Amino acid sequence: AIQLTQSPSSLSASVGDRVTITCRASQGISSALVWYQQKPGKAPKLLIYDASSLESGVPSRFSGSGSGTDFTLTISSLQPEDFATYYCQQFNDYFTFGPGTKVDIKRTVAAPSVFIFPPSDEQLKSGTASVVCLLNNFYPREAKVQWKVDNALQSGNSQESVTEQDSKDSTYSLSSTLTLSKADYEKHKVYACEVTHQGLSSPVTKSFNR
Amino acid sequence: QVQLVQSGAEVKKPGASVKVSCKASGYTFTNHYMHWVRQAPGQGLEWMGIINPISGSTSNAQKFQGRVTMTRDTSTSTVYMELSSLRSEDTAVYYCARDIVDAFDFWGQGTMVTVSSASTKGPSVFPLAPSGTAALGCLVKDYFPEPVTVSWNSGALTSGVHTFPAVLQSSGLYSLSSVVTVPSSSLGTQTYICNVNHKPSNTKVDKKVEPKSC
Repeated sequence: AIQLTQSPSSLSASVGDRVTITCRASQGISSALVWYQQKPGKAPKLLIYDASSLESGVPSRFSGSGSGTDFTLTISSLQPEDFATYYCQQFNDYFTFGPGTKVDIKRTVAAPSVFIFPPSDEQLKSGTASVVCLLNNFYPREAKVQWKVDNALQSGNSQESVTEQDSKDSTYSLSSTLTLSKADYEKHKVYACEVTHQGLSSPVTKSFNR
Repeated sequence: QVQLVQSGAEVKKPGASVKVSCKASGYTFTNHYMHWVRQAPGQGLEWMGIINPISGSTSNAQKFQGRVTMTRDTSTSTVYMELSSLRSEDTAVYYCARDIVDAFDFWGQGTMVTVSSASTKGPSVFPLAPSGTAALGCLVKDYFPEPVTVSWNSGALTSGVHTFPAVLQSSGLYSLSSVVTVPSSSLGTQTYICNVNHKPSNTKVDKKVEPKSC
């Protein structure tokens, strides 16, 4: 089965930049490669088909080239309406899609400001404990949160959510919520969230003692 | 001036079925194959199948064999996607798309299908209490279905607010947090209230968030 991969997963760009993104197929697909643009809350929009044909109505700054296993999409000079996620697709035989490349608004690296919040007494009375870690106003988007409870790595009991890039300062924020039973929460003392990001020399920990 | 107009969002229990419609206008319906593609929230795109509008002949991804039924009605230029025996993995936006033989050139607006064992439930709102600049917030937990709205101080506080997208928990209930950063020096005197509205359950919660007293 054909798999499509895309690189980079995320690209920082500025208005006026030349942008090139790549799509690779696991075996030859031979020109049958489509590029789509997608913005939040909207359906994908067609840009290029047959790996080099620009669809009518699409601005001429977009172009595509490639064949076989390797394809590129180029934006000659990026405009504000081009910040979006871009997907490639094989237009044959399971119609499979690449995983997308998001092109976002570049700014200087900004390390997250990190905050940890214990569960409230009100919530604990009902039998569940949510511990929240906030990573505020960071850039680029890539960031990692690890939860440690009494120095033990937590797996399978947290969920993350991220905002869209802020229109005023070009940052992201992220929440990570660790969910435990009340009994499990009460069995342990040290609750730590550990954050990795380009702006941090080494992981930063925020913690509390229950 | 092609338009593909899909039916509205659906909320379903595991084991149930859903039937999504896609009405095509502005072109000759029988000139183009129609496809269905889905996209789980925050994730990529997954092809489901294809239908010939002339003959009704259809093929689908093997993952959906025996569960998906695609049909067409030429009198109304509408295609349908029925997915039976729903499970959590089926929660996604479902799109119809027009085949142009080298691409999909027009797509429907999408139909959200949420599969959950939950029923209508209003949220519990808990404080994210403030521990320069301080962060505080509200955890809006265990509601169904979407959406909730969150404001701060009845709309008077907007600067520094971040309201995160909801996440569907393994329990089938949604949760989200809303946070705000404020001056630490304001914590003793300025009241911070998160106003949460969940219209499906007629639940309105105004939660004051303050430093926890020790």
